[PDB]
Amino acid sequence: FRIAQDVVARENDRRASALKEDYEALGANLARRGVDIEAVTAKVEKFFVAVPSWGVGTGGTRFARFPGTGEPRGIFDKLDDCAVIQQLTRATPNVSLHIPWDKADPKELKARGDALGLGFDAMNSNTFSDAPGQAHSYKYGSLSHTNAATRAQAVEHNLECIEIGKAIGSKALTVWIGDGSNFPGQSNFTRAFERYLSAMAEIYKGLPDDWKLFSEHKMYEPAFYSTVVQDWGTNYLIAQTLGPKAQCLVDLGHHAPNTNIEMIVARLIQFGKLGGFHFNDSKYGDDDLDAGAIEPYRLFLVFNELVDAEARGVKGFHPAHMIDQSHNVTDPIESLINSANEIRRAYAQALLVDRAALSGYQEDNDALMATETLKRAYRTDVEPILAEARRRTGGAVDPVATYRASGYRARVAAERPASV
Amino acid sequence: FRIAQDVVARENDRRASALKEDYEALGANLARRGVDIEAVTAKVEKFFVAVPSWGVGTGGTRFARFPGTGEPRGIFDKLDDCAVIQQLTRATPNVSLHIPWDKADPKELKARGDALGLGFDAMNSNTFSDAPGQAHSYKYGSLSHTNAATRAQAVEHNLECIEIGKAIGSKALTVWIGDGSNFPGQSNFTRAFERYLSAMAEIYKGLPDDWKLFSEHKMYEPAFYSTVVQDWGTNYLIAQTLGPKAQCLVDLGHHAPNTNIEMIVARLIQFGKLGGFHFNDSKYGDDDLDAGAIEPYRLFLVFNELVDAEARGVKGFHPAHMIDQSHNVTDPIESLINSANEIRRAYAQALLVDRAALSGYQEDNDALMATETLKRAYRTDVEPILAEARRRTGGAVDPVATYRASGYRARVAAERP
Amino acid sequence: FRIAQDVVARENDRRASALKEDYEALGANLARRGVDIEAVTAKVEKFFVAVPSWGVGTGGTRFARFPGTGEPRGIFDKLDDCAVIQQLTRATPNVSLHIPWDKADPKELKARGDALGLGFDAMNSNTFSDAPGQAHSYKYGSLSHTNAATRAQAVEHNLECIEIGKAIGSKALTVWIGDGSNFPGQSNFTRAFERYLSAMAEIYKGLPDDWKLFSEHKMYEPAFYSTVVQDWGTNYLIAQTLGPKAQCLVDLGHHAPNTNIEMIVARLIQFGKLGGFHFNDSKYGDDDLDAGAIEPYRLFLVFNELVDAEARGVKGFHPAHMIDQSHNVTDPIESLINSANEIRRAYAQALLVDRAALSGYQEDNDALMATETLKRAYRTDVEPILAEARRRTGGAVDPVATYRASGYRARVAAERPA
Amino acid sequence: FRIAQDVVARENDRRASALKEDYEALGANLARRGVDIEAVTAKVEKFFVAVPSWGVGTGGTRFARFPGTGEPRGIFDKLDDCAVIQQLTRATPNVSLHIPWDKADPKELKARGDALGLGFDAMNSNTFSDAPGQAHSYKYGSLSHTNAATRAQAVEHNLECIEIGKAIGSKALTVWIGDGSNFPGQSNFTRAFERYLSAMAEIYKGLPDDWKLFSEHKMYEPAFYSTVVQDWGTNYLIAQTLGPKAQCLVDLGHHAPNTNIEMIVARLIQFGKLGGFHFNDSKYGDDDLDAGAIEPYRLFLVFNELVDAEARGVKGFHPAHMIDQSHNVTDPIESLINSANEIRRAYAQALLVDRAALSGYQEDNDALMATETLKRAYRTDVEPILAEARRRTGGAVDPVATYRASGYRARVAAERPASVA
Ligand SMILES: [Co+2]
Ligand SMILES: [Co+2]
Ligand SMILES: [Co+2]
Ligand SMILES: [Co+2]
Ligand SMILES: [Co+2]
Ligand SMILES: [Co+2]
Ligand SMILES: [Co+2]
Ligand SMILES: [Co+2]
Repeated sequence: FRIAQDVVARENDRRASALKEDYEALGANLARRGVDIEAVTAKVEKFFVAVPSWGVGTGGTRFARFPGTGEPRGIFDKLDDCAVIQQLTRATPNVSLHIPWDKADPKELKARGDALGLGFDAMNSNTFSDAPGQAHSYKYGSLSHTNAATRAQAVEHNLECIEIGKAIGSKALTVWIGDGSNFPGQSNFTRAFERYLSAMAEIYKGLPDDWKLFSEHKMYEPAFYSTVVQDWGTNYLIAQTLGPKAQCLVDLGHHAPNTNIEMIVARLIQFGKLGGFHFNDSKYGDDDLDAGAIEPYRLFLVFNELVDAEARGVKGFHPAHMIDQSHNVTDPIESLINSANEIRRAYAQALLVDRAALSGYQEDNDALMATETLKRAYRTDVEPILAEARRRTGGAVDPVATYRASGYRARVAAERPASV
Repeated sequence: FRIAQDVVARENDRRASALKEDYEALGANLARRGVDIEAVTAKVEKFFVAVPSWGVGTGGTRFARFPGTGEPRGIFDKLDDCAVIQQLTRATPNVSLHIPWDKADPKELKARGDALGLGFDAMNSNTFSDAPGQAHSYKYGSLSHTNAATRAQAVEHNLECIEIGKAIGSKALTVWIGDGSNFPGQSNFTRAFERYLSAMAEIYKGLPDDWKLFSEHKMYEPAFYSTVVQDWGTNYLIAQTLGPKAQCLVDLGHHAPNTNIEMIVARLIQFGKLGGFHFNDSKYGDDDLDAGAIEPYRLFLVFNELVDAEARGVKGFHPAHMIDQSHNVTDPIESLINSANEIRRAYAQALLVDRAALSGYQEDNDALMATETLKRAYRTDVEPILAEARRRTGGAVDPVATYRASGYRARVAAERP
Repeated sequence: FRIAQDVVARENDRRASALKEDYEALGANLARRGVDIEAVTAKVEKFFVAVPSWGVGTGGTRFARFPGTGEPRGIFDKLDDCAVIQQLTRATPNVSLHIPWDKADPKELKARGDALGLGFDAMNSNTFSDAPGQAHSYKYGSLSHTNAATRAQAVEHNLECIEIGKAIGSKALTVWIGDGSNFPGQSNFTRAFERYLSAMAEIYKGLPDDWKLFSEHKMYEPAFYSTVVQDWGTNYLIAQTLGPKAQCLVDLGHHAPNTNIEMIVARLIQFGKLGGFHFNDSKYGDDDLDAGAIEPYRLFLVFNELVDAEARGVKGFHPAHMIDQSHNVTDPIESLINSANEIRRAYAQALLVDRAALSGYQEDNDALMATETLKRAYRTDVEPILAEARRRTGGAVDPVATYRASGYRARVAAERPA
Repeated sequence: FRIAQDVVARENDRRASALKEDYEALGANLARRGVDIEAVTAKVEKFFVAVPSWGVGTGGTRFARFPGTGEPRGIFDKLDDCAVIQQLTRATPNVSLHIPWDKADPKELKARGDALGLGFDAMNSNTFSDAPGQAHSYKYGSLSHTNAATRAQAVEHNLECIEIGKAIGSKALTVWIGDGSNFPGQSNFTRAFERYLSAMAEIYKGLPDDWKLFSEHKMYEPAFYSTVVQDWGTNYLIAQTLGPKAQCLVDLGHHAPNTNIEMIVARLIQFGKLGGFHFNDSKYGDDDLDAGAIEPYRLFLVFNELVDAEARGVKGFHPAHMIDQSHNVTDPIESLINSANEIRRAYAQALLVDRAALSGYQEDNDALMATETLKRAYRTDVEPILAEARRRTGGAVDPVATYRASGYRARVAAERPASVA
């Protein structure tokens, strides 16, 4: 146990009385509304989101990186930190690895995961940066590079990711690349996309029968003029071209200003190409901030579309959700904990929406009551539900407060030497 | 009473039991947080926001307008409908008039106002459209038009708005114009602004000493290349140049994409030039949608700055808040009702912020706990306080439900073409 | 001759000398560049773009409309005005009609266009506004409205547009609706889209073998929260679903801030769904400003994709281009004239691009020389070519000057109601 | 000379003929327009823009940095590369230094500059990153940090930049900081700004009589929720508050999407607070791309405002312009060369605007002709002027071509060790 059980128990006991009061009060309010609080809690305690191994370390910008104390040394230190997030929130049982950053003997990775009670989610390839001893640079691209040798090298790396994933229990490969141009004319849009499609087709060949290949669109950065996989439209063309095993990943902060993101989610679902959603928040661009910290209502609206899919009876809809954030000014462990909480928060709220009433207001074009129907769900403070779900599953009523009480950061700070 | 008191009473009793349960539960939860729910309710029942006379009728776009039934025929019908908003929400006791749309015997206006239990907020001039018999067109601008005669006409119009305002009890004049250009080179940025400043100086000269002159910035529309009063920066220069009685109005949907609007509010407050906030919500441009319907957190963050100004003890801070929305696909009255409700919702939540805790987390640079401190307030469902505040002041526990149960829309539908 | 031939001739001879100088100098410069100026001029004079019948009237905003003098009373006055643009620029041979605004006797329309030297392009349906006596309001939608009867009414209207078009020579129907929602929850995104697809399928069935059905995306307005056909992504799904005769229209001002519009053009072409491009310019949203008045380089880059498509030999690629603008502060005829010119300006510069050189820098990943290769074409002032092309084809060397010299505005102003 | 004179001479001669043809053709067309080409060229050859010392090294993003060959290490390597840009374009005689990156003995800096034919422009402080051994971290801010000792350290560092600048001929300190917040509530907007203003007042006290203090606004990055000096409105408030010696810097890519930047430029000039403009181009955010590579017309429109002010010499108008870009996928030297060219290009075209005619169309509200008046100047291919200006001043007719013909990049690559072969 990364966090002492007695600490968790002690902090839970200290907040038990208030939780009892808030939960029962909420339960009665929900009951008056025709909702069984126990049914919501039961689903909430089963909602999981993958944590990125690269998120437990402090992030930075091109201007600077301000590391905190006890930064994880390698993938093993990262898994140990991810274990804390899962133990306290019980909402992140799976970790998403990034190759070559997390490269290590698959058997050891698996053994560490099992010992910590962590599983492994989608593998993530890396052809947006150069590794040492690399025959060809990705400066001008990878899978869509003009040079065939460079594209084949990118393909082999991705195939390697699949091999590592197969050995640790992963069932998917996420592909996000920086491929694009910074100047008009630098790239022939169409030829670059044709090259990308051919490369991906190669990667697709290496997928096991029960694996998925996820392509992730991004409007810009690292490319500042054009990006090959720039939006969901190109993303759809990709998945539809590759085949049944290919789907699209929607990363919240990867869209143009004012984009109606929840609509994109609904569209991809309608055409069965929503592989998953990558959570984070933003105000300006791909800020990679804590989910829900900037626009909590938008996060709720995305979940409303995810829950409606279930309500409409969409078949075989098992999206792979993951958090993809960069924590530049907070303890990474604490930010991921509260971000996972916000994600469960919005999910619980989407579960509260009176779909019956909603359908009636949509049918009658009663816009005001339709929006108020969503608001009645969203305005509901579901924290007691999230808290109780944690208590029941061995987690903490107040994750961050328990984390701080355990003095975990100080402990790892003393165990881990800062880089020189 | 636009709405029968017996209907109000009925629709309140029907929900009183549930409200009592919710209010008490919240009272206990707030007590555990060291907050007296009674103190919050007392503040909420006193929070008012002006309603735009022109928002009570159905709005439309350049593509089309789809009026509903019982549309107001003029200012008097508009006041009648505004009276419904005030009676049920008790959060909009003052109406903001727009001239010449609402031109009418000032004495008559005041009469109906008093009768309906309404007052008049800031006056709104209109030099972004031409009126009947108007000598010069405002097609190429008004207060900053290249033609002197046009500018003088614009100035005179604003002065007339002041005269009408003084007669009905208004204490401020709001000036928003579309002045700008649609092509590069069309206007000379600096000269157009110089002309605007001089005209506003004339208007300012005709201001009573207990009056204020509000200028309102907008990034674009109707001008699609440049706008004289395009942002708060230009707006500040305007207020600073004109004088102590001149301040800046901040309309939520009037800023560039991703603008940090709450920061703009803070800046203006710090330099004492925040005349008021024009509430509404948006996703794309100046959508003029129901407040909080798109980004309720942003609305709360704006109120966080408003409430912090008080906690910081800022003096003389008494901003003139007003709703400025267009209701294209809903009953204007219901939208205004829920919007005014949302504005009080954000205010109440802001009142819940533990300032001491927040202050400590900011000084120590504990970003996570600092943001969590705001969320603890924001995540609180203050609806019970809003409903109770209304109930205690003669309003409806559920305004829209009561509005619909009264059949008011059907009634005016019969009385109007 | 809507504009006296003596004026045109006079205004041309008055500038003919300077033009020969500029044209001969440019011809020399291009020659030093291995470019035959005559080849460029021959292509330019053949480039056309449809003009919107509703474009010759003064537009406005939700705040106000300031009409000028001599405002057209209807389609016939509009056609008389469109004839002016075509006579002087020789770049707008066809006019795009909008129903019910231009509803009239097909024979009348055709006879007039033939007499004015104008043809008829894509038809435009209108279910984003209510007409007198209309049985069902489009307030909450049309082709995607929740009410079956309302959708049927919208479908019937579109089919009626096809009938009108068949009688006047049109070969395409363009569908742009305001369908969407202003509030979260008001609409169920998927169900609305399904309804839309089903209605469009009914319209598709009524298409002649040689007709095309164009769907046009728009991020927002009149809908301020969500729009059924919000972007090219949804638009592609529509075109692919409907069939071979269904394609996508890209209107420049209809995208999110900072969107790379030229890429959307390349993507739709790659998959054979680029029905056409609707020209205009913008800085904030769907401003509908004169083409190239805000970002002429972007206009150029859009044409770079169009020209590259031809150069690569893309099969069956014949976009249905049209101008879609709102003129709120200028004489509508003059803006359309210069907009059409701005379009040909960008087209001509795109033609000057050394494709082999660009291709080489692209393969070598020489980003600097690649962008410079485009700039060498873009920086070139091709005004002489545009001017010469107009002169040789019966147009005006300086269109707007000739237009103002003819005193046409004052004329129609005296013949039309205030 | 970084580049051999014989190479410059040879490459100029190779293009001399075509240039004469185009220049004469343009001078003729301009003559017919009532414009004397010589009057333009004369001003163009005198238009300079400072080059950032950090601009000659390959840039990167948070995801990666892909260095090219012969990367300059240290300020001396950088000045050597900046010297190339000046020799070939003659538009970048001064270099802007960044402390602590370019920290070195002033006497040696001055000497190396004089030797290369380079002068020194505005000094640039750095409190948006941490230096080794630094007492206080700038993680949560610098000049506006809640910790007093941290602000003091920030202030002392800026004062140190002023001292270095005084020793090498600089007359200004440019201050761009990352100070802001990533989460609502993290910072108290007003208090942070009050702390910032108080700290800047201290720096202001250390300014010589003939020095200027430039503050630079940026909408976001590194801060992703709020930034203390977020826009020109806040920036104006800073300058006005600080005093006559404080002005504002406008960096093209530091504004919200669709912002009308040329208007901001006009407003600052009107109120005498436009300290300078930092050139680069962008499409999505602060992309720091090559000037004019994305929106050349916007660049011209900014210069239309500058040229107008320049003609009618306005009180307080003496801009300290500088290029501030990141070259992630091109030879930094080549990009800076073509960027400086674009800057002069817009300047030249703005110089061709018929102000009398423009003023007329503006007074009559003839929007169509007003915009066309601007376009007639913008559409003019002024390359002949730019190239003739360079040729007359010891530069190269085609700068990049000459740079490539010289083999300079290959030359420095053999002199400077890369990280790997
Ligand atoms: Co992601
Ligand atoms: Co990202
Ligand atoms: Co307003
Ligand atoms: Co507005
Ligand atoms: Co449009
Ligand atoms: Co269009
Ligand atoms: Co800068
Ligand atoms: Co920057």
